[PDB]
Amino acid sequence: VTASIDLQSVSYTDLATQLNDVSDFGKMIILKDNGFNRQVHVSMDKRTKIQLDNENVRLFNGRDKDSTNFILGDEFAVLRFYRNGESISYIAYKEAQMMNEIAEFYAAPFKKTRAINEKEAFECIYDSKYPVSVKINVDKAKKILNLPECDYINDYIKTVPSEPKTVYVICLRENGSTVYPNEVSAQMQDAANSVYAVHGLKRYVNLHFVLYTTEYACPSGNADEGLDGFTASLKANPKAEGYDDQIYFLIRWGTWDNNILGISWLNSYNVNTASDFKASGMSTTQLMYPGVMAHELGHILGANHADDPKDLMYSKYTGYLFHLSEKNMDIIAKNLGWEIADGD
Amino acid sequence: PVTASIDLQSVSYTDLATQLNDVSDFGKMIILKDNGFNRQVHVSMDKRTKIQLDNENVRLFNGRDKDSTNFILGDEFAVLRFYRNGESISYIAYKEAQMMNEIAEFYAAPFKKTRAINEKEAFECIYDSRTGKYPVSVKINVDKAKKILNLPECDYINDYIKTVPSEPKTVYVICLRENGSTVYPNEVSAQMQDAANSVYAVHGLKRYVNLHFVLYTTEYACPSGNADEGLDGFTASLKANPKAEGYDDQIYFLIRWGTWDNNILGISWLNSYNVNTASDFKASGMSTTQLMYPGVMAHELGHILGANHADDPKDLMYSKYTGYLFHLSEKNMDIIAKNLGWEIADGD
Ligand SMILES: COc1cc(=O)n(C)c2c(OC[C@@H](O)C(C)(C)O)cccc12
Ligand SMILES: COc1cc(=O)n(C)c2c(OC[C@@H](O)C(C)(C)O)cccc12
Ligand code: PRO
Ligand code: PRO
Ligand SMILES: [Cl-]
Ligand SMILES: [Cl-]
Ligand SMILES: [Cl-]
Ligand SMILES: [Zn+2]
Ligand SMILES: [Zn+2]
Repeated sequence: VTASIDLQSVSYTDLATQLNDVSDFGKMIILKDNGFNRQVHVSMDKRTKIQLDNENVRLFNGRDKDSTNFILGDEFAVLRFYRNGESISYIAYKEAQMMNEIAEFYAAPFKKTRAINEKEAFECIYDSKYPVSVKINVDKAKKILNLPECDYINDYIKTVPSEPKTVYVICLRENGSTVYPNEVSAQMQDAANSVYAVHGLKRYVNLHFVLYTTEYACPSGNADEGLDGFTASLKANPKAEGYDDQIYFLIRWGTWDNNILGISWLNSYNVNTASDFKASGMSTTQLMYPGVMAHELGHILGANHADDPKDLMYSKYTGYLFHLSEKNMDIIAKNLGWEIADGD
Repeated sequence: PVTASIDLQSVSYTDLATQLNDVSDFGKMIILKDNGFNRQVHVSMDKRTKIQLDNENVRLFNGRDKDSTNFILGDEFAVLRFYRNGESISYIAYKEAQMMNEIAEFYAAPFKKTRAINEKEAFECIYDSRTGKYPVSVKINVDKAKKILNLPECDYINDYIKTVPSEPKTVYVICLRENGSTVYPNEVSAQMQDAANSVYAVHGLKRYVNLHFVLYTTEYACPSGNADEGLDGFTASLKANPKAEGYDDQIYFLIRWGTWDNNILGISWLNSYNVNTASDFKASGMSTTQLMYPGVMAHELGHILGANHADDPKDLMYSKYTGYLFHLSEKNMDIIAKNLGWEIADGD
């Protein structure tokens, strides 16, 4: 009997038991949903490392055709897959108090209004009572909640190895900000996978995300002023001494003035010349805006805004998570040590 | 390029986690330093063994054979254990201040009655270099600690009851915290690591098996202090447990902190696990997990895999408890490896 996950009752223990059994060779897992099943071949993601306040977070992938990824920490697990182009997440926290808190947090925006189609956008999942997970379709949720259109308008400021190079992405929880591990990890996973999908870049780089708290807080709602202050705080921080050549993000749950989702120094990271904390940006981590860190990481690696409305780098926020621009893909890969003669 | 280092005069959980979390597929050089001590170790992730303790993921790390160094890393704790001049030294660091304080008090308590003059070489609370008030880790030299403490002689006398693949076979080692028992994650994981490494060191057995340890609580408690009666009841509790249905072919340990009557450290069903015939929860045993008796789970796992008591006093399978963690008996090594699918023609 093939291993399975029942999406009508999926808990943290269910996801952890299955994902912890994934060996080097991968594992078939059936996702079961109202009598319809999806067989996914799950593998450990060996390219990316993540710590959130030193808590280890592991990533898992399906095959490209499976359009499925997982996240696993000691405290939470995530299953994220697509249906009719929409992003559906199952988020399960291990501790009952935290699972109850998370369920209330995600349910609260929907309680203000009373949608007739609320369950397809948001649903508390119970064991076959307190919730064991939540199901959120962020595309459907954004249509019900009628959120202000947060975009990427002026979200940037201008200024073959045998072993991939490790590049740390040092994320710093802004002073006074509260972020949720499932949300931060999802941004990190989408950011890393947007890079590996380009020109076989896992041969050149392995991204290592870490999360700490910083004393820095943006002095205003302005993203440009905030990024200026953030990069200045890194240069003056004794804790960052010796790491001026890594990538940095100031993260928060919310957004900046003019519904700016994030901002970064354009074309500020190159594997040979990285220095002076230039490769820095800021990003929201809220669930309803997947791919913001990926978009900002794209700018740091040199990607400009793209003309295809399905591109991660489109000037408007779309929810698409991959680079489609060949010009951007070449710029990003060249900044990470790739050359055309190396192929994909 | 400055080699990474661990300062054993101030080593904390954060120190060990940041170093071990930086270990890639290719390994990492780390210098262990202390007053009058240095060791350059090439650290690698242990990809053979998986561990969850109540679903908390625990990762193992190895040095080269000549480094005599291993590490354990969980979200809540980290361990560095190395051998120096024939003695086993562990640095145990818990992330949370409350738990680190509790752990430091727990390890210090046996020494507070026997106030030895040479206490620091056996046990020491380690503090941070800039502040320290509360300990960031504890150093325990088990061999020196056993000479200071008047511990009763705990042994293995009658601790056994006589009842190449391309991908290694996964074998779960399902450990169950006995009802009413309190165990510490650094202690349980050290027993698991030593047990797994005693198997892989024999006939290149990582080609045949990858051990996956899990820890849960059981409602079972031994009805008395008798290890034989305890093991009988434990194997019976597995056969009657609905949670274990479908897993009768895995390996099981009932674990506790303490020992059984007659200072018995553990017990197991001899020659009860074979990769082709494993069934009926036969591959089961019991093991202490206390820090001062490293290798008990390894010794009991040896018996489950068919190893008999060996005559070399340096063998893991010697009938007396020694603290040695490897099989030396060629007869035992062949029995264990054959029970895991190995054949002489396969080589090492
Ligand atoms: C507020 O900034 C930081 C806060 C903080 O706590 N730390 C530790 C920082 C930091 O350390 C990462 C470092 O240990 C590596 C990359 C080796 O894993 C580097 C840069 C910044 C910080
Ligand atoms: C008290 O015994 C048990 C308690 C308990 O909670 N569980 C889950 C047990 C169990 O499951 C292991 C299982 O999830 C696998 C091997 C897939 O990882 C097997 C055998 C026993 C137990
Ligand atoms: O995953 C589990 O088993 C529990 C159920 C609710 C909260 N977490
Ligand atoms: O459903 C849709 O159209 C959007 C586009 C990308 C993510 N989902
Ligand atoms: Cl929300
Ligand atoms: Cl800071
Ligand atoms: Cl039970
Ligand atoms: Zn942009
Ligand atoms: Zn024995």
